[PDB]
Amino acid sequence: NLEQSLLVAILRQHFVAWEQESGTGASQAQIAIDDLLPQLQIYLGDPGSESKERTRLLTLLDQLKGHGLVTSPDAHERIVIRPIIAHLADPINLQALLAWLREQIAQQT
Amino acid sequence: DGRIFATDALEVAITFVESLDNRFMTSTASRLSTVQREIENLETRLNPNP
Amino acid sequence: MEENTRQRTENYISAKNQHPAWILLATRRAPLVLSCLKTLFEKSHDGIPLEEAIQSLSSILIEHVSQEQYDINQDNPFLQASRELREWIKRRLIVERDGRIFATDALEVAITFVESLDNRFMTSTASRLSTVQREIENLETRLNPNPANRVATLRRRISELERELQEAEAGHIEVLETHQAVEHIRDVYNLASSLRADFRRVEDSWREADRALRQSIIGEQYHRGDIVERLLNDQDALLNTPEGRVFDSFQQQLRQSSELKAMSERLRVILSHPSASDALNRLQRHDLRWLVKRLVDESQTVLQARARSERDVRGFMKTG
Amino acid sequence: FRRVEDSWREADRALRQSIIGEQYHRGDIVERLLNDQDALLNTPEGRVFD
Repeated sequence: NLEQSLLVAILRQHFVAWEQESGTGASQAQIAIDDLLPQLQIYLGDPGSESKERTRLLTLLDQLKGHGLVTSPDAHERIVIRPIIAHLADPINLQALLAWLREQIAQQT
Repeated sequence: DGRIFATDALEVAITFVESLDNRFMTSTASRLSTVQREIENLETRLNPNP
Repeated sequence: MEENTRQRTENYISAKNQHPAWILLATRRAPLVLSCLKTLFEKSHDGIPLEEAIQSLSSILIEHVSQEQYDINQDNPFLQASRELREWIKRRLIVERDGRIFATDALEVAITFVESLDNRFMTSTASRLSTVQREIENLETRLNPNPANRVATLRRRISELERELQEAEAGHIEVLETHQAVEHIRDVYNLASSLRADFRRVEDSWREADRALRQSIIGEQYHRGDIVERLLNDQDALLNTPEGRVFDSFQQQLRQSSELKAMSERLRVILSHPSASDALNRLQRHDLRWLVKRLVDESQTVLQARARSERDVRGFMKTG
Repeated sequence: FRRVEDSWREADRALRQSIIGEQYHRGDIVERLLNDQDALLNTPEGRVFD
């Protein structure tokens, strides 16, 4: 789902950063929950209630766990981005997604 | 953080209704004296002449 | 009493249904009305001659020709202004007296709200935290009558001021940096401009007292029984405690013409500093420059109004 | 107090939108990071509050 794909893109960006800084061997491609809420605030809007946006973010992360791209939050409100993401969003698929999205925008015009 | 707050939009709105009828008078002797002291303090601080 | 909160809810309902300020802000045309009224009353010093008001309002309506969505007609702005002034006088947010129009308390409150919506001057500032510090320091010295405390406060403040003088003699003086000067000028303008706020309300209070007195006189089938209590004293019959006495005390300070003489020079000296170019826009500079004269003129008008009402009610307890 | 927060949050959103928009510029971000000052320099409110 599109809104899930947005979060997938954000997670993939963090994944490439972490992988390029650590090397591919390390297994802890982690991110803190609080770091994603500002990211989503730009796109999905601000509901003025930390609880509502946290619930939204956790629902999205759960729906992605259903796909296997992320684990559930641990005790420190941190998630591990499963490496499968690198294969889900790779250049061959990102190019197709961009092509689809540009057509959607053109239709919106 | 689990606690509600009143945004500025609500603060202004409340300040409006509460200023309709029974607001404290500002056109008072005390305020007119206060402006004297404040003007004097500002004057003593703006000019550089020792 | 906790039922005072429910009574307050009732008060809010009554204000919503009866107060001109809240009535105006709820209408669909409120933005246009408020903009026009502010543009009309912004430059003025004391009221507006009615004919002068019509021309300015017509010119403003012409400025709003492109705003045809509010029925701003091009055929005759003079007639439109004449209609609008009576429309607003009927809403008793502007009043007609002595051949000039004024802004009543409701319009003042509405404009203060609208222009405090977004770009209001900051009140949470270091300058005001120094101002309240000074004022609260001063009040205590006058609230307690103990002589030892008073002499101790005076003889410690003397030492503080003496040390500061000794430091200034050595040349350690320092002036405000640009941003502090800007902030202080803004705070002082915010303070000074608030003196003019309540003139339009003292008159309403005095008129209310006059109407109450006349209602009490007429409501007793035998006036002589109560007229004795009123005419036994030569002092003003408009004994309005809530606001009249506060305004009288404020006058008791205004008439000290020496302070006004000093202020007239000090304000223009302050406005001469280069930083005043940025802290206050042109309109605010104008208002702060003439504030000293404006307060005195407004006070004279208000005093004349009280004199008229008192004289014409004294001409009524008699012959009754 | 309730308006300084809104101003800072608005500055934050503007900064993030600018970062996203500049798809091909690293100079601005490296300039921001090397600076010792806080990234959210909302002059009209932040400095007065400080």
